[PDB]
Amino acid sequence: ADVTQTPRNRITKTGKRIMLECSQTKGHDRMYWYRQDPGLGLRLIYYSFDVKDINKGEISDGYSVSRQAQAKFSLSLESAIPNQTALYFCATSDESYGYTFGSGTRLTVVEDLNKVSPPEVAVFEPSEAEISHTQKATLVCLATGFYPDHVELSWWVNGKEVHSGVCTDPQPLKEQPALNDSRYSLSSRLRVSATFWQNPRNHFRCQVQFYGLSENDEWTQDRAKPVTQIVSAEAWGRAD
Amino acid sequence: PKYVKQNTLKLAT
Amino acid sequence: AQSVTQLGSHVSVSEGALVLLRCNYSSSVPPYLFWYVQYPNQGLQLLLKYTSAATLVKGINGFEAEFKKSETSFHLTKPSAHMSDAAEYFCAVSEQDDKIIFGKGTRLHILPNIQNPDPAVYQLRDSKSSDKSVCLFTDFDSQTNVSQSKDSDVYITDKCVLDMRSMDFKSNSAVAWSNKSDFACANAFNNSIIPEDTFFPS
Amino acid sequence: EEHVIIQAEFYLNPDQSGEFMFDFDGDEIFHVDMAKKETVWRLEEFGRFASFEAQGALANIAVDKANLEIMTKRSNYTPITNVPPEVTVLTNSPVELREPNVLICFIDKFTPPVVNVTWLRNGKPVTTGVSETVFLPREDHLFRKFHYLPFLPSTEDVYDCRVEHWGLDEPLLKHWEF
Amino acid sequence: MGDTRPRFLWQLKFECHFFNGTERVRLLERCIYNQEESVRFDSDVGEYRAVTELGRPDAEYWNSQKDLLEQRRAAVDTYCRHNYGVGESFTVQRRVEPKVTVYPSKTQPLQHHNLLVCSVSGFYPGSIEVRWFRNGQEEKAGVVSTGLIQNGDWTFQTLVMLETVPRSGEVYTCQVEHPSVTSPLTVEWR
Repeated sequence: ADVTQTPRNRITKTGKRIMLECSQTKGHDRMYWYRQDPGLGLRLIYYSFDVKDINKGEISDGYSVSRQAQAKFSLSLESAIPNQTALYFCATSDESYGYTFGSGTRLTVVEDLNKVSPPEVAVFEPSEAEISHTQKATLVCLATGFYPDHVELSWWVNGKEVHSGVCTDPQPLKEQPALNDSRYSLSSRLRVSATFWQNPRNHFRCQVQFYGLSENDEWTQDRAKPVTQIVSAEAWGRAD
Repeated sequence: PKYVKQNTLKLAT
Repeated sequence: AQSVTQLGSHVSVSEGALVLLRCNYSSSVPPYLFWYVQYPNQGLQLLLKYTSAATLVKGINGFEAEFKKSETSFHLTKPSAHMSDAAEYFCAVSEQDDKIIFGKGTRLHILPNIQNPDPAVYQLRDSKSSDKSVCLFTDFDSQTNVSQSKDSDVYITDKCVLDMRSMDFKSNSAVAWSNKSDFACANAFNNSIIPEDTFFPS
Repeated sequence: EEHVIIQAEFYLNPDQSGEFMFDFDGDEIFHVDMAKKETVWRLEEFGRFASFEAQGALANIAVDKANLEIMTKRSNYTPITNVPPEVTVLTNSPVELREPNVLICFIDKFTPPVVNVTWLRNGKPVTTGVSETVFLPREDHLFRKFHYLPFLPSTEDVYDCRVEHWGLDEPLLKHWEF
Repeated sequence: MGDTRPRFLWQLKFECHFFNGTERVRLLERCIYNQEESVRFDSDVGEYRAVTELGRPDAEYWNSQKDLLEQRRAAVDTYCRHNYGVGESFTVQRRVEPKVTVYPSKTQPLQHHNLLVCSVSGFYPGSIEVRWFRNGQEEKAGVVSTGLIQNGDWTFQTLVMLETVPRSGEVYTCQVEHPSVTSPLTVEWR
């Protein structure tokens, strides 16, 4: 990749200064930072056309940048607030409106790190009635009780990641929609042929990658520190 | 009404 | 004031039908115009770019867009919607100022051609426990929508489309669950208009 | 009729000096002040009818800078040959006693675009009211410049524009009296 | 500057050439290293061409990029015609009336060889005719002029002097035709 951003995923508490790093290898003079939010598209934060050149975009307030070198363009949240939760994209441009976007930084700003909680994951087996009515078999994964909303769910069949026959909810729902810091739930389906499900050597795992606390973050609670971790649940096929 | 520049291109390297 | 206006945050198209995504622009200057796609859980990919070279711009996968100065439009088209076209699409303008201003984006939802609907509500048991389960509503066509629960202790997902490549087969589903003792799969979707022929196994 | 509009840029090493200007039929429309990211209209009127996004100039100069380094390396670090300026000294209008005019020092046919210009009134260097244009383009890729001194005409005062340039073996000193 | 270091200069020109307004437009892009042009794009050719061996890699790399060449050609409309229309009111259509004064170069009696001066200054555009009249009749013989002087200013100045023997009752008129005037300006000396 020409353009690389670090980190790829960050949780931070409000009131903290945090820095996102963009680096490029095509030696382009134009660099940009955008943020993406649901329903608002990408909005330009800052842009730079040379070393030590800084220009305000649409939404520069609460942000600063540095361009000490041609290869690198740094974005800082001055004092992180929850509405700075977004997908951040660094871009370079050539001399003829050819943009290269980085793969993005998912940043979540929480008011209270005490509320961070990894998912519980359960796998629900296909009903006999479905198998017998359709000759297909639907597994359901439920990931529950997590905070913040910062997970990636994948299915693994016989130790290989599968995309075929999978649907995951595009956004988690709130377990307590009245609360500002409600925990989240997410579901996913994996559908397979009944014959594949009925082979008891077949192994099905739903994996949830959770982004949470780092080594640095302090933790005063009795429950386990809610670090970045994978939680999974699994089921084997059955002949019945 | 806005003047537009034409972009300078990078030489071959 | 360089701007671009897309109509509709969420739009639908039937599988196999013409794709049309609208974009109107505002510029004092002959503009650069762009369409980008963001495929699920990935970054931004340029589809095509207007440079004043030609009014009909062609891109990857049958995408095209026509610049019409007289209605300041740059509508994206594709001849046939595939399930893999499900994505967010962004139009973008530059008043020749070496920065791209983006529209708010339109997500394209593809309605699968369900030739043999078989709507059913199944109970699925937890792998780890005979005491835990969820309810799966599945195999309904495009005319059924799932409503959210009226009951704050009953959780119901939006409908999702999956594509089983092993059998070239697409299906709709929604999941409902509850910790409530009086929760049964027969009642889970009572707030939804379901097909009269929905299968409820014993 | 017949008109020519020129977008003229340069970058000079090791001075690290760059300019960006538009020319219409041999007069400057504007240039960009790189330090302040401001468009500078040659007459203030022009800024009332048109705009330019000054920041655009800085992207072009960044690429000029990258290209000058590539061409320098390609030429095996062959430097420019100094071409000395010609200096004309003249008046903005005809000259009447005690009616304020402006003294033009016109500097022409020179490269690279680095000159030191001094205004001497009766031997004293004078700075009051002084201004200058940027380095203007010529068809042969040499430069022109204008330096300006507003003044009260009288038989008392004698004038010199002193120009220094690397192509000259001593400073050129051009005289004006009434 | 006592500084002896070698200098390295990069110049770039984008030239838009307008015939009969925007009826015919030509675009010339020019890359210039140490005062020597290396590569150019000419809209009349429609691709890059090395002007010297140093430019050959750049002509070849740029001409390699079809979409790049297509936009450079469209710029006759999206750059040249556009910027022409931006500036037209205050550029092409700029009219500033000349100040015209006429005085003798020497105060001297009638019947003697004199130089009568017609200074015309502050004017724009550059196009102008100054013609010398004796009692109603023009003359071309003894007319000397400093030609057109560019003030750097968006103004021009000119002198036209007339070698002449002034006689009792003779009226001398300087006649100036400039695009700013509904009909020529005239200033007399009696």
